[PDB]
Amino acid sequence: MLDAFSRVVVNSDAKAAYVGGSDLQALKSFIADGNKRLDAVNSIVSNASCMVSDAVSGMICENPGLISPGGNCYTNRRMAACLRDGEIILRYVSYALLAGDASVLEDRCLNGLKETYIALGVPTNSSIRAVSIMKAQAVAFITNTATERKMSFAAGDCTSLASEVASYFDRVGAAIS
Amino acid sequence: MLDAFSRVVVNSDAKAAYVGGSDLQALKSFIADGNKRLDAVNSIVSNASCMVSDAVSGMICENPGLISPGGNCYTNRRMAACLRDGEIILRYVSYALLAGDASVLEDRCLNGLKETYIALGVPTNSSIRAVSIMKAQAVAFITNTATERKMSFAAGDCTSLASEVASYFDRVGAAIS
Amino acid sequence: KFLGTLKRSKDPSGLRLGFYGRKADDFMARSIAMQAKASAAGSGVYTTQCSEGASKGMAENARTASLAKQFRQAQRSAREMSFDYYEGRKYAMKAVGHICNYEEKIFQQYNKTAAAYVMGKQETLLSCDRYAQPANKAEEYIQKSVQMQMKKRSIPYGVYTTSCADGTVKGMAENARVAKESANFRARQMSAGAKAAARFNARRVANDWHNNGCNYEEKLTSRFPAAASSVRPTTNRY
Amino acid sequence: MKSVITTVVSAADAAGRFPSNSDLESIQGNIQRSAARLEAAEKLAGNHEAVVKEAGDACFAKYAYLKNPGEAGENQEKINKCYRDVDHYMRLVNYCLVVGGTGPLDEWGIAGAREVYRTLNLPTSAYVASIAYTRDRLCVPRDMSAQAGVEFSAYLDYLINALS
Amino acid sequence: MKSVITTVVSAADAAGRFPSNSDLESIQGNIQRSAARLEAAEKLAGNHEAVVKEAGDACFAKYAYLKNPGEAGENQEKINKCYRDVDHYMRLVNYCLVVGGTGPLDEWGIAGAREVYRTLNLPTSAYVASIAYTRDRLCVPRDMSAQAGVEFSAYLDYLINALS
Amino acid sequence: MKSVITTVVSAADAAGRFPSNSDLESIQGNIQRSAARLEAAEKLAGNHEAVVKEAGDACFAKYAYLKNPGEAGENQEKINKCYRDVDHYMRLVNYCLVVGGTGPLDEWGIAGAREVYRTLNLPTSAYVASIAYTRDRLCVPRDMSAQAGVEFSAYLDYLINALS
Amino acid sequence: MKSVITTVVSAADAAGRFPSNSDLESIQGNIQRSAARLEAAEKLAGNHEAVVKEAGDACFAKYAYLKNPGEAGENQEKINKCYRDVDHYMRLVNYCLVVGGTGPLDEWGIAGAREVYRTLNLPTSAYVASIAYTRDRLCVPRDMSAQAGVEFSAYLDYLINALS
Ligand SMILES: C=CC1=C(C)[C@@H](Cc2[nH]c(/C=C3N=C(/C=C4\NC(=O)[C@H](C)[C@H]4CC)C(C)=C\3CCC(=O)O)c(CCC(=O)O)c2C)NC1=O
Ligand SMILES: C=CC1=C(C)[C@@H](Cc2[nH]c(/C=C3N=C(/C=C4\NC(=O)[C@H](C)[C@H]4CC)C(C)=C\3CCC(=O)O)c(CCC(=O)O)c2C)NC1=O
Ligand SMILES: C=CC1=C(C)[C@@H](Cc2[nH]c(/C=C3N=C(/C=C4\NC(=O)[C@H](C)[C@H]4CC)C(C)=C\3CCC(=O)O)c(CCC(=O)O)c2C)NC1=O
Ligand SMILES: C=CC1=C(C)[C@@H](Cc2[nH]c(/C=C3N=C(/C=C4\NC(=O)[C@H](C)[C@H]4CC)C(C)=C\3CCC(=O)O)c(CCC(=O)O)c2C)NC1=O
Ligand SMILES: C=CC1=C(C)[C@@H](Cc2[nH]c(/C=C3N=C(/C=C4\NC(=O)[C@H](C)[C@H]4CC)C(C)=C\3CCC(=O)O)c(CCC(=O)O)c2C)NC1=O
Ligand SMILES: C=CC1=C(C)[C@@H](Cc2[nH]c(/C=C3N=C(/C=C4\NC(=O)[C@H](C)[C@H]4CC)C(C)=C\3CCC(=O)O)c(CCC(=O)O)c2C)NC1=O
Ligand SMILES: C=CC1=C(C)[C@@H](Cc2[nH]c(/C=C3N=C(/C=C4\NC(=O)[C@H](C)[C@H]4CC)C(C)=C\3CCC(=O)O)c(CCC(=O)O)c2C)NC1=O
Ligand SMILES: C=CC1=C(C)[C@@H](Cc2[nH]c(/C=C3N=C(/C=C4\NC(=O)[C@H](C)[C@H]4CC)C(C)=C\3CCC(=O)O)c(CCC(=O)O)c2C)NC1=O
Ligand SMILES: C=CC1=C(C)[C@@H](Cc2[nH]c(/C=C3N=C(/C=C4\NC(=O)[C@H](C)[C@H]4CC)C(C)=C\3CCC(=O)O)c(CCC(=O)O)c2C)NC1=O
Ligand SMILES: C=CC1=C(C)[C@@H](Cc2[nH]c(/C=C3N=C(/C=C4\NC(=O)[C@H](C)[C@H]4CC)C(C)=C\3CCC(=O)O)c(CCC(=O)O)c2C)NC1=O
Ligand SMILES: C=CC1=C(C)[C@@H](Cc2[nH]c(/C=C3N=C(/C=C4\NC(=O)[C@H](C)[C@H]4CC)C(C)=C\3CCC(=O)O)c(CCC(=O)O)c2C)NC1=O
Ligand SMILES: C=CC1=C(C)[C@@H](Cc2[nH]c(/C=C3N=C(/C=C4\NC(=O)[C@H](C)[C@H]4CC)C(C)=C\3CCC(=O)O)c(CCC(=O)O)c2C)NC1=O
Ligand SMILES: C=CC1=C(C)[C@@H](Cc2[nH]c(/C=C3N=C(/C=C4\NC(=O)[C@H](C)[C@H]4CC)C(C)=C\3CCC(=O)O)c(CCC(=O)O)c2C)NC1=O
Ligand SMILES: CCC1=C(C)[C@@H](CC2=N/C(=C\c3[nH]c(C[C@@H]4NC(=O)C(C)=C4CC)c(C)c3CCC(=O)O)C(CCC(=O)O)=C2C)NC1=O
Repeated sequence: MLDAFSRVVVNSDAKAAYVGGSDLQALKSFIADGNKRLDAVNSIVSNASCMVSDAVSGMICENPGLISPGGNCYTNRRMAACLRDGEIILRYVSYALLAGDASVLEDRCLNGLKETYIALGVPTNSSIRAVSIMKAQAVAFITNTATERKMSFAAGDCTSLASEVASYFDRVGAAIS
Repeated sequence: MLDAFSRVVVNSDAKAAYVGGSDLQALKSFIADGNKRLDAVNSIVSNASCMVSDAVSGMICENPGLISPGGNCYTNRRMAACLRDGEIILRYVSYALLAGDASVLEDRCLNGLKETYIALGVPTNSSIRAVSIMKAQAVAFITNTATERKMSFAAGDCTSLASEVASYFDRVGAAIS
Repeated sequence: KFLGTLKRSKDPSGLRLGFYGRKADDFMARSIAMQAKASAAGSGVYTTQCSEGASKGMAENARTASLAKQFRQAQRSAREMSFDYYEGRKYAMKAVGHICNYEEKIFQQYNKTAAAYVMGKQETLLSCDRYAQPANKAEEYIQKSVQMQMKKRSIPYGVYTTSCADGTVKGMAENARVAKESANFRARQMSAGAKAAARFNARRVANDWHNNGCNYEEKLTSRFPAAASSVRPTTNRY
Repeated sequence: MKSVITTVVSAADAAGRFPSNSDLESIQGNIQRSAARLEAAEKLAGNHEAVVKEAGDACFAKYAYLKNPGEAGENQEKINKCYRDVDHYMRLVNYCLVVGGTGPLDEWGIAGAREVYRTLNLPTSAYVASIAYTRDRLCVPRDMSAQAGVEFSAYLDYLINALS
Repeated sequence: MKSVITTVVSAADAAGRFPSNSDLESIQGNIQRSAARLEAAEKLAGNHEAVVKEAGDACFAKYAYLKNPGEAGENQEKINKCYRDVDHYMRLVNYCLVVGGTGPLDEWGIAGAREVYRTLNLPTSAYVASIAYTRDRLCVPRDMSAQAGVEFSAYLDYLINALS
Repeated sequence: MKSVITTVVSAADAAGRFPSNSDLESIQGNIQRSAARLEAAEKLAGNHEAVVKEAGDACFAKYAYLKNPGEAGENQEKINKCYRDVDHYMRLVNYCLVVGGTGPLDEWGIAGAREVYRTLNLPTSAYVASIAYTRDRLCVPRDMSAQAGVEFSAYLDYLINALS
Repeated sequence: MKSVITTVVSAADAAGRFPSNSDLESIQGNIQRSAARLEAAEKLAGNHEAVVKEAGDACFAKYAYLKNPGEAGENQEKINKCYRDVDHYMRLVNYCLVVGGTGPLDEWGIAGAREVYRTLNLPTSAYVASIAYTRDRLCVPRDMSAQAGVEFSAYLDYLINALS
């Protein structure tokens, strides 16, 4: 809904002053690794199905209290609902990733959300466990640091790109809490 | 709704065979003058307001039978309705222009349209007169061949680009007829 | 059969049933709409229910935007046109609940009567999204989820399809936005008499029309009726 | 806010789809236009005030009737309010000049242009005649070349297009 | 049909806005990828049949149970119907490989994958195991480089993503 | 069409109620104003052309810039199109002056005033400055008294109100 | 509440329009009526009880079966509840007689007449036969003339119209 270009421009309306020639040089540093970001986020959609398949299986294995009756992921409809509530996180954080800007979160998903989860009795610790899985899924996937997934990209640094996505799931775990 | 890249790909599904290395070379000929097309269609949106202002004034001056009572553009609401029915043509043909492909016409405007115009008693000859104004507006505007409008672009040929847009208003005058 | 009057390729809509029945159908649908408009204004006042506009332009731009939307129904493919006739029969039988042997065989002979009936019945039975007022912050979220789900009919696999074309000038874009929250403000505006009954009207509408079962999720509707009102699962392609 | 990313990620949003290799290719054109499309910002970061004061009196030259009574720009304080009004205009042009869209225009420049010149009797003809006079001041001499100078025109022109 | 132009002009359509300098920048990335994103079409315009017959028996190697009775691929005619079924798959991959989207996939490949393998008992696991075996056959030797070879992967992978 | 009867019988219509002694009392005020509210029609049935030609050049007097190039009323044929444009305005004022509403205005005068002066660059300020100069020409000398002269003002003024 | 003003300002409300010279002319007919339409209030401000006790026993005269067992008006306390029930009716008639509508009727008289005589077995035929007998008691002798006496009829008659 808002991006990294116009992230500074609402701040530039906040002074009611002209944009410089200097303040937009941060956009150049953002802009040189744009092809790096596109070498990254394709790997974010590389095995996103395997990512979430990994995520809820790796969340349920330390906590099979949800498979107990009354546990939130006992019912297979509740399990698919858990998959549905999970896959939009993979949507929304990567919308913010290609934005270079965390704007799609707070207007599409974060508001009214933990209120529903306490209205539905959804255990929040299971969701922060699942999203913390994702935070290390993503930085492993943007690199070639996976067990069998070798998404070979043009060599060099994506720690800028890793710090970008690590600056995204934190707000996810924060707003659901 | 469909573009010049996928214009050949529905035909390539029509054989159920693989796309070649040769059949997509027409896309290269389409592709070298892409920056020409963008040096063109900005001039299509150069004075599009003056274009339609020119269009209905230059249509009403040989036929002020619409300014007669009962004439279709006598009432100022009917005149603004004529402007509204006109400006979407400038929208739709340039959607097809940047498409390089006439697909946005037949699904958004052309169907059910002359049926409304005979349902509303709209004179079709006035509309083909207005759209034939546009057909020579556009080729004059993509070149520097205007009276005061000198949209200076990078020099050379746009007769490929002129034959593109001339291959667009013809279907407009055809489908409203 | 060379040069036959009948043509193999053209475009029927289905449901044609002869020329004289087309003047029949729209007029039955017209007086059904007048019967619906005789309810919320239905004592003598014109409540903020109907709310044609809000300003200078918002009067007469809502005219041509609605006429545009009526045109977008006309220029559809025979696939979705046939499909719309097909769902219209099965939804119009789910309107009064009773199989009125005359008034069922209207709505399976007829469709814009049926469509107009479903719409006008959803307007007087204030079960709609433009009359929802979610108090809970949890309710607004799930309302949003249902809204996003609806777009899947409009956007089947990734493109917007002219079914939310919403007005076609530079101006016609911006007027729909202000006409939205003009009426969306009027959802919380009317009275305590109405709009407490809307919470029960969606409780009359969503629980039985579209979801016969799903009791664990039907208890969501009885939990959150404002989200259950904005579900809008009649396929108006909107 | 109307950047290319605001289009394409909201496209996949209202799709509900994955951010696949549909949306990836959108940004790199804006990235390559960081060599061109935002280089027309510094030329009026050198000329902030030095273009609106020579456009506004030109508007007052073609419209000398403004300084009469019964008008908008009657006395000098309305002339100052003219000179800040066009300042806001090409200010927002220089704003949209670095975003990848006309988001600052489409929220703050031309959206809501309906009654602010209708009820306040301001001629939008005078506004576009002021800002079109700013347009022919683009040339490869003393600006940079038409790789970058043309995006200024490409952003003031939509201001003409929805003002006029 | 899911090209970038099908996104952006329908965006301005359902906007009702002018085709301004919002939608203009969308096409030139696809135009620059005409050097890259559609150059992976000729490598299986040389290998039409020569990849599906070596993927399908590999699927039959990891799934030898298919040739039993009570299965789908029991006898050789169902093996031919297997060999045309995956042919349709990477056929449509080579289709979406030249459009700027997955429009041929999103109308004809993976839309309606719900009951065609559910009622017909076809394992979609076997389909993705066949077509993932086609994926590691991408290499800079004897293809062109990863400027162009990667879009093949980028189009078969969404077929995995909605098949599996 | 905005007469008092168009209000009250459509009120009972959208009520669906009987035309009871709610709607009966509405008409007799218009009936008693047939002594007053439509007697201001004959004063410009004597002065058809003799008021718009003295208002329009007064508009051209306060706005002499109109006759410049780059304007609307540049040459004399646009001056004739001015002189018929205001003729249409107080024509419709004399129309609504005999209906019991502003129905001819609300369908034909001010509805759709949005782009007809926006795209055609016509100053609605100049229109209301022309027609407000017609307003102070109401006086009990050489018209009839303020029993009937005031409804002229009461109908041109809404034309100001939605034009300006 | 169904006065002429409740119609016309809600008309401009649901219009969202300005309160122009559409709605102005509506009130003066009710104002001119104040000489006629509410002058039929004092004639039963002199005869409060003196008309319902002579109408109700007339209803009991044409319907003598009411005083049987198995009926509504069996004994004298149901006769008192009859005599207050019609009192409420022409009470509300005298109410709507001063409002410019049947608002007190349309909220309190005849709205919700569906089951209150259906489940309680009250004959609405007996109600309209009681109150129609009140109708022919209008005459220019000992009332005021038919300038004012007729609005009584014009307000009891809609009570017949939705009761019967
Ligand atoms: C509690 C139960 C439990 C599990 C179900 C598994 C699941 C699991 N995997 C990883 C860890 C990871 N998971 C992935 C994701 C994937 N790796 C791939 O090879 C596929 C492409 C893709 C889908 C499976 C990646 C890339 C890593 C980091 C490095 C790696 O292991 O590959 C993590 C830690 C989160 C992280 O570091 O990102 C967890 C919890 N482990 C567990 O402890
Ligand atoms: C729209 C589709 C699209 C793509 C798929 C990419 C494709 C792509 N990636 C890179 C280029 C790159 N990509 C990466 C990213 C990585 N390298 C690694 O070793 C890690 C595995 C990973 C971290 C995420 C790096 C480090 C470069 C080189 C850029 C540089 O070093 O400055 C380049 C070179 C141009 C440049 O970076 O300036 C291109 C064209 N770009 C696109 O426009
Ligand atoms: C009958 C009464 C009458 C008029 C009102 C004018 C209007 C007018 N102009 C043109 C002709 C044209 N009109 C335009 C449009 C424009 N040219 C510009 O310089 C502006 C940017 C833009 C808005 C005015 C263009 C580009 C041409 C062709 C070449 C030219 O004259 O510029 C045409 C012929 C149609 C055509 O060739 O396209 C007409 C009828 N001429 C008349 O005979
Ligand atoms: C929704 C998308 C859309 C279209 C596909 C076109 C087509 C179209 N035209 C009209 C309706 C019209 N279109 C015109 C226009 C003209 N009549 C003429 O004789 C001239 C040739 C021409 C002007 C130059 C007129 C005069 C009306 C009827 C308005 C009226 O008479 O009140 C309508 C009905 C309501 C509406 O305006 O939307 C539609 C759908 N216009 C649109 O808005
Ligand atoms: C997205 C924004 C965008 C633009 C505004 C243009 C800007 C632009 N135009 C041209 C380039 C050009 N543009 C034109 C077009 C014309 N020349 C004329 O003399 C006529 C006036 C007009 C006919 C319509 C021609 C002929 C070229 C040179 C290309 C060539 O000759 O092959 C080029 C050179 C690159 C190339 O063409 O290969 C560029 C960057 N491109 C963009 O990407
Ligand atoms: C030309 C025919 C035609 C119709 C009658 C209506 C359909 C219709 N029926 C009702 C009204 C009703 N409709 C029914 C339904 C039925 N009654 C029965 O006893 C049957 C079992 C079943 C089919 C006739 C009932 C019981 C009511 C009264 C209660 C209610 O309002 O629902 C209403 C609301 C208005 C009202 O309350 O009267 C409407 C619009 N539309 C049409 O086009
Ligand atoms: C007394 C009866 C009565 C009605 C039924 C409504 C009917 C109605 N709806 C709308 C206008 C609207 N009405 C709806 C309502 C709906 N759209 C749908 O697809 C659903 C079926 C339904 C509720 C979810 C919506 C969403 C709009 C705005 C966009 C549109 O016209 O579709 C308008 C235009 C004026 C406005 O409301 O802004 C009118 C008259 N008004 C009435 O006076
Ligand atoms: C509309 C957009 C949208 C969201 C913002 C999220 C949020 C969200 N979750 C649920 C609803 C839910 N979300 C979950 C998911 C979980 N519960 C847990 O304990 C785990 C942490 C996690 C799975 C890993 C469950 C189990 C339900 C309730 C389903 C049920 O119990 O039947 C709902 C109600 C209906 C719906 O599913 O839409 C919404 C809006 N999901 C969405 O669809
Ligand atoms: C906020 C309120 C709210 C609800 C009440 C439910 C209602 C609901 N569930 C589904 C979604 C579904 N609905 C069903 C239908 C049913 N499932 C069953 O267990 C029963 C057999 C039957 C009960 C009605 C199925 C099987 C699905 C999953 C597949 C599908 O999307 O159709 C859909 C279609 C849209 C979608 O989710 O994809 C709707 C409207 N969802 C909501 O968001
Ligand atoms: C954020 C973006 C932004 C803008 C686009 C402008 C828009 C704008 N202009 C004015 C206000 C004004 N603007 C003008 C300017 C002119 N009048 C004319 O007739 C000439 C055409 C032109 C001088 C050449 C004048 C004279 C006023 C004061 C008149 C008035 O509004 O009362 C005001 C209200 C303040 C006031 O009333 O004084 C606003 C919001 N301001 C902004 O903050
Ligand atoms: C346009 C795109 C397009 C496609 C994607 C395919 C999809 C497709 N496959 C089959 C049909 C089939 N597809 C297979 C293939 C297999 N079964 C398996 O269990 C294995 C996983 C795999 C072989 C390796 C078989 C064996 C049939 C015939 C079985 C059947 O459908 O009755 C059919 C119906 C025809 C038939 O019934 O024979 C269709 C439409 N065909 C198309 O035209
Ligand atoms: C039924 C009601 C009715 C009206 C209200 C008017 C409204 C109206 N005016 C004009 C048209 C016009 N109106 C004017 C008048 C003026 N321009 C100015 O700048 C001054 C303020 C003013 C003179 C004092 C002019 C000069 C034109 C022609 C300019 C143009 O529209 O191209 C037109 C289109 C005809 C044309 O283009 O020439 C219409 C419908 N006409 C009607 O039929
Ligand atoms: C504000 C407006 C207002 C009204 C219109 C009346 C309407 C009205 N009548 C009755 C109640 C009654 N009304 C009658 C009157 C009659 N029964 C008949 O069969 C005859 C036709 C008629 C006598 C001539 C009787 C006998 C009862 C009591 C019977 C009952 O309702 O149980 C009641 C309930 C009180 C009760 O049950 O006793 C009400 C609300 N009262 C009001 O307050
Ligand atoms: C088919 C696309 C279309 C419409 C819908 C209407 C929309 C509409 N209603 C109006 C104005 C309006 N609104 C109402 C009340 C309104 N009328 C009712 O029957 C009910 C139930 C109402 C509550 C909202 C009345 C009585 C009028 C005046 C007569 C009229 O125009 O209908 C006005 C203009 C303001 C004016 O007339 O002064 C418009 C544009 N017009 C269109 O072009």
